[PDB]
Amino acid sequence: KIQIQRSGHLNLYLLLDASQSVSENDFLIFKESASLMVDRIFSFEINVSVAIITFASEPKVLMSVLNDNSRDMTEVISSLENANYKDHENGTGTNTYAALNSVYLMMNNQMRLLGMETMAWQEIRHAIILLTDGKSNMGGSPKTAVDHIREILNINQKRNDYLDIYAIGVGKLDVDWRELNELGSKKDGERHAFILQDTKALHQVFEHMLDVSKLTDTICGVGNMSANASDQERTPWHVTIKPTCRGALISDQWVLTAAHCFSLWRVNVGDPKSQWGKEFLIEKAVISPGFDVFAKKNQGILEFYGDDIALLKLAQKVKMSTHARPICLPCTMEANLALRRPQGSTCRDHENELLNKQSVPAHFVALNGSKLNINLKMGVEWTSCAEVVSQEKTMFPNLTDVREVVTDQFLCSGTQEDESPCKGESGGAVFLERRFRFFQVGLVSWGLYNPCLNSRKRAPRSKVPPPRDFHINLFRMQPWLRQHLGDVLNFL
Ligand SMILES: *[C@@H]1O[C@H](CO)[C@@H](O[C@@H]2O[C@H](CO)[C@@H](O)[C@H](O)[C@H]2NC(C)=O)[C@H](O[C@@H]2O[C@H](CO)[C@@H](O)[C@H](O)[C@H]2NC(C)=O)[C@H]1NC(C)=O
Ligand SMILES: *[C@@H]1O[C@H](CO)[C@@H](O[C@@H]2O[C@H](CO)[C@@H](O[C@@H]3O[C@H](CO)[C@@H](O)[C@H](O)[C@H]3NC(C)=O)[C@H](O)[C@H]2NC(C)=O)[C@H](O)[C@H]1NC(C)=O
Ligand SMILES: *[C@@H]1O[C@H](CO)[C@@H](O)[C@H](O)[C@H]1NC(C)=O
Ligand SMILES: *[C@@H]1O[C@H](CO)[C@@H](O)[C@H](O)[C@H]1NC(C)=O
Repeated sequence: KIQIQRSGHLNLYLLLDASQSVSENDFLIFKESASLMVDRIFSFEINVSVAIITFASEPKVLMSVLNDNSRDMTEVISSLENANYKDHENGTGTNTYAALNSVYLMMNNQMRLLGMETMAWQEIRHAIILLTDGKSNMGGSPKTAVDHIREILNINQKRNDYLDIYAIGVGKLDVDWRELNELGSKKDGERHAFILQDTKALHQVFEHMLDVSKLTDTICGVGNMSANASDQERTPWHVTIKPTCRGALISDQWVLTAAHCFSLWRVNVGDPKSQWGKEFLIEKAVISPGFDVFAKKNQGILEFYGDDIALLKLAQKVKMSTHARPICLPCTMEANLALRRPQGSTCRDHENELLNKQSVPAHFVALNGSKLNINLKMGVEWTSCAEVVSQEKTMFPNLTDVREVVTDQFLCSGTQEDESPCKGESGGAVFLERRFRFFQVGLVSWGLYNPCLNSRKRAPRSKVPPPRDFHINLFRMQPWLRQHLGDVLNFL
């Protein structure tokens, strides 16, 4: 596997077959796949260098781990996007040996400049990925280059982890499966050779080529994008609150949730040992003191969710893992770096960054742990989304203005095909995904139809009022968030 961890350095070598057996179209699906792996590899904030080599009769180095810019993702993506298939128009053979001996020489060059004795050289782990139909036809057996590489890297039983070779045939084209399989590493328990139909199938496979198990620092908003990973792996900030409500780990001790959900309190966090999770006690609970559901009741608004926000300090720290991680909060320095945004960004800038469109795809997690889909409505579409509460005359018998219930404190979704949260889904993250990282923009507070009242009913199209969903917007809650968390999290 390609290991995602804080110790050491990762050199990733991306080898793109531009031989005569591949069209400029095959070649573009290689570039598209390599691009994705780069963006995914740069999502974890680890020390990584990317080499980019296209190859046919001979190898062409577009980017080298010896160059500083190989640690810079913009330089990498651009070195990659300036790859022309036609640069190999004069030697269209498939010389796999020479492509790998190209990586061998880069490694020899690097060891030379660093010194084979230094930790600079020796802590580097190396992953080669060839994107090819695998039909070598010149240059000799690539095994000669793989063995030179195993030798310079002093790969022994104790150093198996320092080298992975992948051979991946991605797209329409006819693939030699024996060449691929003979290319990739031979490690017990894992595959290094794949035949995949598009870049979407690469996305999923790439998730399982990564080993993130020893990534246990507090990095926020990191998750599993595999359809085959568990629900918790996909959303590890997600916690269960038994006062049922949901919540989100925002740190290694603190959990964000809804006030309306509230010694006997339990919080179930993710745990890699069990789908069952792990139970924690609360040490301290901070409930916004503006929250009071019946505050407008005597005046005809029978439930009011203004300031529906609460924080839980767990009684012990969570150990971070594939199953327990904070989500990123906007307006923190950590969110800033995950978004790759300029350093002096403001909270207004994060809001613009994350919620710029009039309809923003977002998610909340189901009772069963499934990730469900919503579209957050912004600007003039926020008004129309929110308007429908005038249909709801039992809860809101005396509503003069929409804003007496749906204030500026709420996000709005639940229109058209959106899912709608259920009652026990309250307090959980309303989140989104951007550059493979996860940001909490709101928390489930209330709405007009409860689908669960595993199984969700869809409202009848004739039901009044229609489903509609209102989430406490975290960009509206910064004073209170800062007041309780200024020493817990690093606010812009
Ligand atoms: C129906 O809702 C409206 C809108 O909030 C209420 O009237 C508002 O009340 C506030 C004071 O609480 C006042 O400053 C506003 O001018 C007024 N808005 C408008 C546009 O009318 C109603 O509140 C009740 O009605 C009278 C008439 O305003 C108030 O004097 C009174 O405080 C209040 N009634 C009581 C004793 O609760 C509200 N109607 C009902 C039946 O609650
Ligand atoms: C998305 O989730 C996948 C499903 O969990 C992850 O793939 C899992 O990765 C684990 C760590 O690499 C493997 O763990 C085991 O750990 C030991 C280490 O010493 C190995 O030897 C074991 O052989 C290995 N497991 C066993 C007992 O077979 C999991 O096997 C592996 N599972 C699958 C289905 O591939 C992905 O890493 C994850 N992706 C991301 C990006 O987080
Ligand atoms: C291939 O050969 C011709 C003739 O020598 C040359 O003009 C052309 O630019 C070459 N193409 C590449 C990619 O070098
Ligand atoms: C969880 O619920 C979703 C949405 O209702 C559903 O489609 C999914 O299959 C459910 N999962 C299980 C475990 O059946």
